[PDB]
Amino acid sequence: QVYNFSAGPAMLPVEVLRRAQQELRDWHGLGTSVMEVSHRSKEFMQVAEESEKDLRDLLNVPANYKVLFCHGGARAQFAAVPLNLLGDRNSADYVDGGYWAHSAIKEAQKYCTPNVIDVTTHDNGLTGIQPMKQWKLSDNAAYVHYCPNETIDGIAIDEQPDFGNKVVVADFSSSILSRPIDVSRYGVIYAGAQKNIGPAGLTLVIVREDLLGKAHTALPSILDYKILADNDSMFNTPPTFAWYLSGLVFKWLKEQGGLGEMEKRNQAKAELLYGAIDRTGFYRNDVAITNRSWMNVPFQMADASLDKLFLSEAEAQGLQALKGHRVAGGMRASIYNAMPIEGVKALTDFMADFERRH
Amino acid sequence: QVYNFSAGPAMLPVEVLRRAQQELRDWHGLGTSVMEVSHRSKEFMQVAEESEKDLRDLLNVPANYKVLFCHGGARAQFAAVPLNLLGDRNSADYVDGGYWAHSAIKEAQKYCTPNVIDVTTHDNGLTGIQPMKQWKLSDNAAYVHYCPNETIDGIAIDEQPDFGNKVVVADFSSSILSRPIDVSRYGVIYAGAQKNIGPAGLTLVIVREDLLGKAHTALPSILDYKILADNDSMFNTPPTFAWYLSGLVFKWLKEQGGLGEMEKRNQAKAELLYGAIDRTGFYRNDVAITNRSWMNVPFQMADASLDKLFLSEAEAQGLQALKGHRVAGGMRASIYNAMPIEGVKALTDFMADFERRHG
Ligand SMILES: *Cc1c(COP(=O)(O)O)cnc(C)c1O
Repeated sequence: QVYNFSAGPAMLPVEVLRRAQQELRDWHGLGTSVMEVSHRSKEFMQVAEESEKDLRDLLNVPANYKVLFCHGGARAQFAAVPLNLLGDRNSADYVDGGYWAHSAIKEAQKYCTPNVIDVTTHDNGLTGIQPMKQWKLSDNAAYVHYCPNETIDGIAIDEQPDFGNKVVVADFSSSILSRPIDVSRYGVIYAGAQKNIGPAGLTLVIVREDLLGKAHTALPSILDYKILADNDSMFNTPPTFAWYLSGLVFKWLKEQGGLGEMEKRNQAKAELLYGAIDRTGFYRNDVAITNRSWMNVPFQMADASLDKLFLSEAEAQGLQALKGHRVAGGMRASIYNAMPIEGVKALTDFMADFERRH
Repeated sequence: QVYNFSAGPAMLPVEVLRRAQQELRDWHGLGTSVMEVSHRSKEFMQVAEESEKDLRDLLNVPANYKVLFCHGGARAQFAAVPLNLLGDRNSADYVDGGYWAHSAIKEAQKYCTPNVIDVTTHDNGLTGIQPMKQWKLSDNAAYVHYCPNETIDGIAIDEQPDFGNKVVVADFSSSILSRPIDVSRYGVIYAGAQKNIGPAGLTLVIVREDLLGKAHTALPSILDYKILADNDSMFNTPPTFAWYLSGLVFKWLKEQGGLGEMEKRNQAKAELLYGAIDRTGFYRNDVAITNRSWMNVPFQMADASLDKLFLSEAEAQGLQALKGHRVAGGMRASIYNAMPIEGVKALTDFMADFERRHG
């Protein structure tokens, strides 16, 4: 039995993949794949509408937000955000609490002079994040940009933002759909599809409508929020298979009880794994408890000379893609929505009996 | 049997789809889909390298061109072309002979003041194109941009360019890999994958290496050819499944005998279908002989009030997605690489039966 702990692209719900396999060649009796049909067919149109509706229901998006499906991954959004949003102004506030937040800053430097606010705390060797209340924001920022779940670091910011009428932008790539969020606190939420949804080549953007209409002329059109909104995300040919699949994944999410039920399953999973790490000195995670990601769980061995053996023996027991980042070394288990608790139990059994042996 | 004449997204080769179906859930024995793994895995990196290599061999790409796999579709290249290539030049030459070449112009207006050369001819009701010899090009232009196959109009420019040290950019979306081309005559070739590869969500860009490094600062990194090239199209997460499938397409092309065999097959398929249109007054095509696309074949009926019955009866026989464009009405058959001659035959047999009835 195989479990795939890959950080992105990532496991898809087993049931979504089964259904997709089933209809790969004959979709809805048409004798063609979903992949070979026009995005303007009645049939694809339905997928496009059902999936927007299903997403609004799951996350409870208000009517004043546009729901866009975009080419280009989240790194496109690192450019598309400043281009759409800078408006008449000359910078925005960028909250820097890890790699991906840093990445966005580095692209922002093409379009502005980003005000880099470092938010990382280091109390007792543990790494955490400053409370929002003390973040040193500008009066003049076009917006405030932050990453609520840092996929490499295993650091989440769980608190909802309650800033002014400041425009908040959040890269939710690696934790979107993991629990409910209060969409109304946000200007833009974006997420590359390939992590906590699963399929690569699609990016989700959710945009408050009043923010449209101020995009810079240099912004290529396929990344213009207004243009996408005016064309129901079909200004050009969309990544249709990816969109159909994300639609399957929204269906599956509703079958499971929605994001209230995802929150419970995901807390249960994280507590299991973090528990297995914390019971013993043999493994270590050095993120502050309050800021621990449920989605991405990095960890190291007291004795790092065992990493390779740990990874090879895990893989032989079917536990795949657990290699950590170069900097930390050690391990990272990403345990997204698709990952059932039995997946995580298999990993922690394995961790236990690896410590027994060595 | 179903045959699917959709213009884009389009039919994939049947054998590619039977293979993908069989490994959808357990690829390579790993117990997982190719959709579910790192783009930085040895397994996916092997896919990436092989695909690039099979492409180079199929088209005979020379050593000094980069092969890039990109997000965004060809509409993204309408911006990515000017931003990558303008340098300190104010304008670029835009050859205009139809819809898709027109669309490139409007996007380029964001970045430059394009020089719009109207290249269409009109003789007898027959639409055609000026030979490249007489194209009124410009000396100060950053490059020349044209579309050798206009998907909606059914108009192709077969002539390979022979301009001097001018940089030629071409939108080969609807005919890349239909036949051999002399890649050395171009600066940039690009193509959305959804047609004559077939899989949507990936775009091909072939760029002469010396053209890299003049990118404007405003260009989003994911669209910067030099960045793509420096990172082998894995600057960000690629459309893994799409790229894989394209790779299957490349292998399939190789098993069929390469682009020289495609040319013969595609020739014979067009000849059959244009044969069915020409031999009777019931169907019509108003594109000059010399400019007739082999890939997209619009055509109308003498009596346009049969259109619905025709489309409807064709569908009942397994012939799908043949509706034309509304300016023209009538029909359009796209008959890309994946489509076998048998497919085109069922359409011409159908066309004959229908004319027999209602003619
Ligand atoms: C992976 C990741 C990105 C980059 O995603 P791409 O789709 O490869 O551009 C950005 N932000 C976060 C939090 C991520 O995990």
